[PDB]
Amino acid sequence: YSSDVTTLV
Amino acid sequence: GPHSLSYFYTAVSRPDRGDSRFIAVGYVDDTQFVRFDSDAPNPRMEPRAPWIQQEGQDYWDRETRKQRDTSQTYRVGLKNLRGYYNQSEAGSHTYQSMYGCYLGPDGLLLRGYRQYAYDGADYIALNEDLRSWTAADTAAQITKRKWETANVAERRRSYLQGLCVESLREYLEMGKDTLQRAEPPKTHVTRHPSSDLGVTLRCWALGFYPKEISLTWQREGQDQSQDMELVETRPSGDGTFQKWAALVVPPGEEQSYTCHVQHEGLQEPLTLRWD
Amino acid sequence: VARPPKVQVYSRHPAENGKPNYLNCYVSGFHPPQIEIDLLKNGEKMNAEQSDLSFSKDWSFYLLVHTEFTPNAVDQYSCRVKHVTLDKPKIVKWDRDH
Repeated sequence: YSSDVTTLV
Repeated sequence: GPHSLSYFYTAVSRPDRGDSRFIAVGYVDDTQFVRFDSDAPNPRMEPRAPWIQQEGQDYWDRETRKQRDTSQTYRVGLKNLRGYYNQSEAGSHTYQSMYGCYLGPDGLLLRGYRQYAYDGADYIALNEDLRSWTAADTAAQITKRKWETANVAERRRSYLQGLCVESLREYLEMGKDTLQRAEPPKTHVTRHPSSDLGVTLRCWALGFYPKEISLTWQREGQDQSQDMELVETRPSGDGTFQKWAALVVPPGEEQSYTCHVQHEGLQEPLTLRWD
Repeated sequence: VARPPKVQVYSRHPAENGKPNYLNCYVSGFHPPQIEIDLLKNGEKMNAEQSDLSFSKDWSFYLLVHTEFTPNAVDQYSCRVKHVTLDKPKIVKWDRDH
């Protein structure tokens, strides 16, 4: 399962 | 040989088209098992190994949602990064991320990681403590401050220690017939012309899994990495791998050299030599 | 600095004339990811499958291009690669010794 945490650079 | 689950993300801006492309692949150990490509029409997370196909639509839907969000975040990110580095819109630039978990012998996280690159150079990375960031330049300190303000590291750590490890164990069960079986290399030595200085001996290792392997040449108990050509381990195309090592030797002296092959599918290293 | 591709052309199994096999062009170590990789039969492009773009720990990319083929004594095979780091297309010939 891939990470749900995705944050803009 | 601790098992791992890892994801590899690549985003590339395309100024000629005024857009960007995002590609994601997932691996268990050395076996690819999913992909996502923002350029596909109605893009979805897609299976790339047989054992993942048993996941139900809830899985593929939720993976697809996360990858669609990530694809959009990385497209917007490329514009931010172009600002940080004083770059024009004429060129293409590349933003990459990789992250994953290794499973320790007790079933706990042995090592987690999350790192990022811009135009092929380290940008920012999560430290070993999974609590802090290391930023590579002044542009990366902008991101670092934003991610500290938002407590991002704590969320990454929960993922790496929790869901990442848990899913890895599940995948390892699902594909245990292939992911948990080591295939030893089939090996042989060939001889070829080189030049005036001697003949080439080439030691082959074929069809092995997993990818890690050691090929070494020796003369009378002494290593020959000095003069040897060692190719990059390459895929066979069926999920196994190949590698060779070659060395120019004096004519008539072939039997003084032995090739030694260490692989986890072998009980002991193989020793072989030209017949 | 951009990194140029390392190119290997090889068969899945040791080649035997007249025996069905698989032809592989493995391209690795390169950056940026935009790249053109073609397998060639007697100079004509084969419609070979290309793997999903991935990369190594040092951030450099790798790709496998591959297709079925049956070697014989006549047909010549090669791999042709175009990349920003290459001022001329890089051509690597298939021989059964590598």
